Amino acid sequence: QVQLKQWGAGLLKPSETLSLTCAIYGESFTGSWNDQLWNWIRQPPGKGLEWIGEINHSGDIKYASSLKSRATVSADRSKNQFSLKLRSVSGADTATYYCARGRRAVRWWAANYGFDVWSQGTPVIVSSASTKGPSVFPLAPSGTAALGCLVKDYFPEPVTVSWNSGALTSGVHTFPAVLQSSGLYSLSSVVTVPSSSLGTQTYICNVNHKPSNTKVDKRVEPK
Amino acid sequence: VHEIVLTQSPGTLSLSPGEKATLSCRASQSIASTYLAWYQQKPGQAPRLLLHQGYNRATGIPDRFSGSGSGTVYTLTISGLEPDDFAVYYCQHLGTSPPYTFGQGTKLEIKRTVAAPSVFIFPPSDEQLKSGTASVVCLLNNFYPREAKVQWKVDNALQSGNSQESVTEQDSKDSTYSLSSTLTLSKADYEKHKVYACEVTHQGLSSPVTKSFNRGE
Repeated sequence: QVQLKQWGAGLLKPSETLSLTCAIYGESFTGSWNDQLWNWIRQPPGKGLEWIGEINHSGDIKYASSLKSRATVSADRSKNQFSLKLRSVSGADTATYYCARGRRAVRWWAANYGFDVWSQGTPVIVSSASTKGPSVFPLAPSGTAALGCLVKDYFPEPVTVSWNSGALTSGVHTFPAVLQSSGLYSLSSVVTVPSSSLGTQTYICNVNHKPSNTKVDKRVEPK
Repeated sequence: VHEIVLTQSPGTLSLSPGEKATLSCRASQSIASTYLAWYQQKPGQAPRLLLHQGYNRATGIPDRFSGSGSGTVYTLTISGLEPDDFAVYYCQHLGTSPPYTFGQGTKLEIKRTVAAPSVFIFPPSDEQLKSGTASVVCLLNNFYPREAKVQWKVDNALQSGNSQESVTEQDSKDSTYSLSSTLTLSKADYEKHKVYACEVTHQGLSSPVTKSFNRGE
């Protein structure tokens, strides 16, 4: 029942400091064999895993080469916690951050010699933006047609997009949002529809952004 | 080069449930099997340890997962592929001392027949134009494989650095992907041109498909 609970702020403005703490449950900091390895792992959006740093049982600390000048991994023995501090954060640091547990490869010839316990992680987003409701713009259709809605300039995630109050689900594609260079998110949701029903059927997207308490209904008509 | 680099192949493995999956991990130099581990990650959750020390299953890992290899090449093998196994797989180098490193990953996805995208282009709405920005959206709908190229053309000028894409996860019913590209322009610059085209290249298309519109018409 060894578990890791991670907490920390994920919405950071540029040049601020990332501060994350990982709490250990079910195990001691050193372990019974003095073999525990406490690591921090990073995963940028859509990319692979990147190891950040490690503080081991005896207190030795090693960082990744690309982050050694800006990272500070520490640990509080009396509270069974270890932390990660990343200062001067930019857009390249946007990622989901994890803490994991490893075991040292000494006496390898005799449980798990990898990162067997992971925390649920923390999504860290680096943007200069504040809480802003989105603007919903129609994607009007010009025998299969396609129409949609453009949910633009909002922060932070997430948003809920529905069509006809959930009545229309077949053929709907709500794409993952992208973070624009302005620090605001932009999302589009589309749906494929037979062309013959463009004159009879009516389509209205329901956008909800609860961080800003914004609920917008925008119907999409032909041009 | 001096450092250790794990290169996984293939970048994308397309199989059906019940088939045998062979994933490879190549190290830039010889590695002891003790310092190689395999991981599985499903979209939206933390990675899970599959194998450690090259060949040993972690606690609770089913029998179909197994490892093999030595030296510079190691293999993760899944005998009877289950629907729960379609995810992203990474190999890791965890030696007697840091630094550790991961491979770039291998996506194990559902295999299906090749289907071409249905392309749609959307001009910016008049509502958005009254704000000072113009977003032109291009839609690529239900295609396979995921490899697709979208080229924006404004008055036959190939655009670059002013668009953004995003792709849905593999659909649960038809196993296809969808893509959406947004071309962002200021309202002023948008009124200076006429032809806005979305040129799509895909394996299912014998030649590139172009979806365009003329501003004002």
